[PDB]
Amino acid sequence: TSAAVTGAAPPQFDPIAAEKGFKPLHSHGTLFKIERYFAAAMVPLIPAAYFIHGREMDLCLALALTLHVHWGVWGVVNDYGRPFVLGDTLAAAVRVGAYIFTACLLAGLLYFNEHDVGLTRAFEMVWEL
Amino acid sequence: KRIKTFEIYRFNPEEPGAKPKLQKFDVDLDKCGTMVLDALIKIKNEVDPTLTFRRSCREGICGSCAMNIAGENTLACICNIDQNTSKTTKIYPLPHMFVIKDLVPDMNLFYAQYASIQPWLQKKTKINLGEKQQYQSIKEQEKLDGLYECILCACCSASCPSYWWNADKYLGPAVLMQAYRWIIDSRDDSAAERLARMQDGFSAFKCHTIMNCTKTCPKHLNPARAIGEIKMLLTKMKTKPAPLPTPAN
Amino acid sequence: EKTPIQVWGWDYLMRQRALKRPIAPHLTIYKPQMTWMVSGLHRVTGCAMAGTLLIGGVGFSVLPLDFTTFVEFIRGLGIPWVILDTFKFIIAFPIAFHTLNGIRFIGFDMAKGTDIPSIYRGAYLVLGLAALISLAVVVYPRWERHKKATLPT
Amino acid sequence: AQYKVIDHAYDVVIIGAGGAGLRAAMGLGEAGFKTAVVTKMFPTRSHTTAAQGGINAALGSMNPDDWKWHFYDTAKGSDWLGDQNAMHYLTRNAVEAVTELENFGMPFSRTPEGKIYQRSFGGQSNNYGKGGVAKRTCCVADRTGHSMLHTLYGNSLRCHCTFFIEYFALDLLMDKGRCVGVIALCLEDGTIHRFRSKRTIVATGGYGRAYFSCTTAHMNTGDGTALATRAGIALEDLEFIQFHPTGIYGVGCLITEGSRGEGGFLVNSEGERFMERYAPKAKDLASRDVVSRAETIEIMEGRGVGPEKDHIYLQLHHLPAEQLHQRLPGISETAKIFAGVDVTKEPIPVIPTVHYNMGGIPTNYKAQVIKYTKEGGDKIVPGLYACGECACHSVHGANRLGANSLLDAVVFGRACSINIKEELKPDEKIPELPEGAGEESIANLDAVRYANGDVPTAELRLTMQKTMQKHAGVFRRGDILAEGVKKMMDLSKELKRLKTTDRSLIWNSDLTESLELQNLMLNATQTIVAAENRKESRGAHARDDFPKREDEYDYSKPIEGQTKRPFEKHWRKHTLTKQDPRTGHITLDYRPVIDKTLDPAEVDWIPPIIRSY
Ligand SMILES: *Cc1cc2c(cc1C)nc1c(=O)[nH]c(=O)nc-1n2C[C@H](O)[C@H](O)[C@H](O)COP(=O)(O)OP(=O)(O)OC[C@H]1O[C@@H](n2cnc3c(N)ncnc32)[C@H](O)[C@@H]1O
Ligand code: HEM
Ligand SMILES: COc1[nH]c(=O)c(C(=O)[C@@H](C)C[C@H](C)[C@@H](Cl)CCl)c(O)c1OC
Ligand code: SF4
Ligand code: F3S
Ligand code: FES
Repeated sequence: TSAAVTGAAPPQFDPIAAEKGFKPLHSHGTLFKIERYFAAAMVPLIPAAYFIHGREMDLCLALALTLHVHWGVWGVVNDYGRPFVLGDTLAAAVRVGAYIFTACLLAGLLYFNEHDVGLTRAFEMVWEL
Repeated sequence: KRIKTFEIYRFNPEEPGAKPKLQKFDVDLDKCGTMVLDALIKIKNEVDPTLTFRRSCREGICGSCAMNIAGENTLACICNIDQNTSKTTKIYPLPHMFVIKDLVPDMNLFYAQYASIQPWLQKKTKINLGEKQQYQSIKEQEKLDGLYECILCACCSASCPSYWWNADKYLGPAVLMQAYRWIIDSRDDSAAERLARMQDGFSAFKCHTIMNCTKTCPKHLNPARAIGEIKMLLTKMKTKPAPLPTPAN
Repeated sequence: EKTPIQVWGWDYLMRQRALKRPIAPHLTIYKPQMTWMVSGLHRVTGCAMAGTLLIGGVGFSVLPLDFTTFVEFIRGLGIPWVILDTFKFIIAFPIAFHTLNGIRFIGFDMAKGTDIPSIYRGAYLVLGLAALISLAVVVYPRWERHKKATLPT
Repeated sequence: AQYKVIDHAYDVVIIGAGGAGLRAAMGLGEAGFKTAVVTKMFPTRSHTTAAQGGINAALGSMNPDDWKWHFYDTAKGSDWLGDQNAMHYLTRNAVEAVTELENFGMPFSRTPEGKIYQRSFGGQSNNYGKGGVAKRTCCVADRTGHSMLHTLYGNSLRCHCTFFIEYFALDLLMDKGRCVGVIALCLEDGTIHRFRSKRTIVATGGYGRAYFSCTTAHMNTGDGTALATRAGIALEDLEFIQFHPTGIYGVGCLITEGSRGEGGFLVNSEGERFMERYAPKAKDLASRDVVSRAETIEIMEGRGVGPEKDHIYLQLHHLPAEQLHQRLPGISETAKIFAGVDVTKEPIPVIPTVHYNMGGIPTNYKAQVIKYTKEGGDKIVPGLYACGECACHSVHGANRLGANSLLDAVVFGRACSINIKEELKPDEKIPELPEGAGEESIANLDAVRYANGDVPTAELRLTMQKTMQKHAGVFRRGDILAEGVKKMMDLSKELKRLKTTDRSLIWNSDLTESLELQNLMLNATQTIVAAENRKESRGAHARDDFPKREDEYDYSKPIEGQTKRPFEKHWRKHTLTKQDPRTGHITLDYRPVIDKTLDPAEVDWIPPIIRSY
């Protein structure tokens, strides 16, 4: 039989009509322009670290490393933490955990330079066995 | 007689819960043409007609044969078979695509994503559709070089692991590069808003700059170069309008 | 807040799943290359460093066992220098590399140096300049720790 | 077996996403219609994308032209089998049509003063055939047809033409001489779709794949000309199968005729520009029907080149590499990739290859399909148009002119959407379908799908293509052809001994290619029988036993008091092959070539002369 249901037009996108109601401008641009410029200003920082040492470097190594890495592991976590394969709630939960990563690393570093040897006297020590 | 041995993704969707098996074919390089596609039509006609895939042009121009030959995304049609018969060349459909069948990936996403970028000419005041040629000096239109040729084969895209992972939200190399082609068309006034469409953190900026896409393009274009230039538009530097239709025009 | 297309994008992914259709083999089957693997290494280093900075950072706070005990509870079964001078190399390289490749990636972000020759140069002149510095930073002060082992005058 | 059917109802349904295909869609959508567009491949994959040399228009960005000189060379190229009304549309409009592309967005290559760059091409000249050689060909450098298809495609998205990609047009929806829609196999899920629509338009391109060797794509099996043969329509001029001069010796993929309009030329065994002898003034820029015959003789007479003395060289290596970049970029490569040739240091292996099909479904100047008994003229078939390669307004007649074809899709594709924004009144609602509407369409699909038999879908084609190539070649004789048509026709039986294997629906490439063969046989046959009967020599078609061009007079002796030859005994007339697809036999008839212009007041009917380039 050619005796069966009337069908529907196939799922297709419609660039114009789907344009009408949805016009926000939330440009991630400006934020991105900085965190490159930041890793671009992290450059002279890292060879100065081979050279200048002590508790004053230590601080702002760990202070600047934090900021790069917070963004970094956000970047990472937004990739692999696909809402498709993870489902919505468990994907907020890797996204929350990514500030819990950031915040922690710091407590851990801050502490390290305060009640252990600091990073610059660590990287001395290991380089001596 | 040297017998080259192929290994090709098979999926049968009609069969009840079927798993994707990798199939083994030998083919006589003596009674078969130079490219891989040649060998694929050989094995369909001669061995096994169920071996299903997409093909046209046959001259490197449509992009319907895009698939994954010996690890890389490239055009089966202009792909030389590995002349070394002791190796064993093996073929897969564009990575992280939903396979309808055998070698035929559900392209529809990739296609819709195209449609997004509004891939026609647009101007700030209406113009008479059948009237005069908008001026574009030779130097302006050299900017579209590297850009219009894209056959939309989706090799790049299906090679960019960004796209594999977040295809929903990341436009992905092929598709972006085209959008750029519309923002530096010295004749297109939508530069402004056409950039506004891909401002957010995923659709555009999800290029973690891997470069896989330019390496795999069979048409030897360069999608990264564009993406780059787009990042520059989303942040610092500008599109620059054309010198006016110098009169007698 | 999804843009018109990505809404649609999501819906597609829903269909494509409901259809029980499988996913075309990717990293399993995609050939090793100097593009992605550079990046991937840039990934691994990036994380693995910050990885350390957590299990290290916090690691030592929330433990007894301070870092100066840890240097001795290793030098206490001191293994021949070469072994050790490789852990030096491993520890240095990740920084050596991720920084090199870093400046690099930014270039790519700025459209600059995005052609396949000047790309592959990139990959080498970085992967090179790293492995070189990393050894020259582990091996050079293992030098003035031997030139001092026997003082000629 | 058991199948699943769907219904839609559209204003206009277009079976093709070609250049013709999409220009219709997009004028028709922007005019405001419920447009469905149905294509067995994704629209950037359509053959139009292969187009290389470009598109004809008198824009004079190089040197003052008149749209009329283009009309001229077009009638010339037509070998007076070409309806001049049709060509009048083609040429006046071309000036605008092309310009419209630039306004759409086609990255036309540029003059220093930013006008569309124009190359020379094969078969065109200024001054009503009495100037120099023309620069009237428009081109995105080298791969023009691609840029136009992607442009025409881009714009197809703005006009809401809900696209039906990867569905296979099976047959027309026929109810007493009027077309109500199509019926399609959906590839992606083996379901069947019934398109109730007020009109239908068939833009399926040519049938080059009916040959062993063609420049065309694997998909050019001309399913359109089947769909309409199978809906009882009679086809015309099938026998006019342009062989392109410059197809790559081995694999058979077009090197542009553009290569010649930039200064490349043909070279024999002893390497002398052997057209400086076959066509003194036009030379290597003669019409293709005459250059490809010119080539073929040099072969049979041993002046060939290669290890075999059976193809010739196309030499480009003299031209400055700085012009081979910008003017011929895309074939510097498609030569390097397939024939090992660095086009700046050696010549290119080229043999004539089946290329374009003037032939198609009969249409009036408005692109509407026609039935025609000797008696009551040519009666319109309502609800049905067709355009492009696949159509036969014969804007081409016996020989296609270079670069006319993309124009002939853009132009008439556009002349569907203009001529339908005409006589479709916002009342006449969506036609209802007959009971059992193409149940016989699907019954064929089934027959084919489970086709047990003993001859593979594969093999059968192979032997058809091989005969078809031997028997319907450049030069045809009554002995070759007559046995051909006998072989061929024993084959159109073997379809009842046909053999599939892929039993399934969802993407069944084995089964579509068997459908594609089924069609291509109805194509193959009607072609060669027309060509066997044509006792003349005009255009692409050329007989070794009827070497004179046979017209209603003789246009060497200045006509003055000649009695007109009678319509039966001369061949300046169209060929309507009419086949019932069941039995599979053909019976001919002949429409008269339409000689008058669209508006005699604007320009004059250009009357038959000596076909000499
Ligand atoms: C073959 C060729 C032609 C060509 C050329 C180079 C090559 C290799 N270069 C040209 C040039 O430089 N200048 C020019 O004027 N013409 C040139 N040509 C000729 C020209 O490209 C073509 O003859 C013409 O453009 C064809 O376009 P058209 O729109 O008429 O048709 P198409 O693009 O070939 O594609 C046909 C469409 O129809 C659909 N189709 C076909 N059958 C079916 C069925 N079974 N079911 C559903 N859809 C069907 C196809 O999907 C396609 O979209
Ligand atoms: C001058 C020094 C550095 C520069 C210029 C730099 C540069 C970059 C750049 C451009 C990215 C791009 C983000 C992306 O591809 O998504 C990145 C990623 C990242 N970086 Fe750095 N980096 C530097 C040092 C470091 C260090 C020392 C660490 C470890 C503490 C680190 C941790 C990360 C992490 C976790 C990412 C996430 C993205 C990925 O792995 O691909 N970075 N870096
Ligand atoms: C952009 O950075 C990236 N770079 C890559 O090499 C990449 C990949 O190709 C992955 C196979 C490598 C990735 C880091 C691993 Cl460890 C996931 Cl199991 C990848 O998925 C990726 O994220 C999109
Ligand atoms: S960028 Fe290259 S590989 Fe990708 S769709 Fe375009 S032509 Fe294909
Ligand atoms: S591979 Fe993807 S990461 Fe950017 S460089 Fe190409 S789009
Ligand atoms: S089929 Fe056209 S690209 Fe291979």
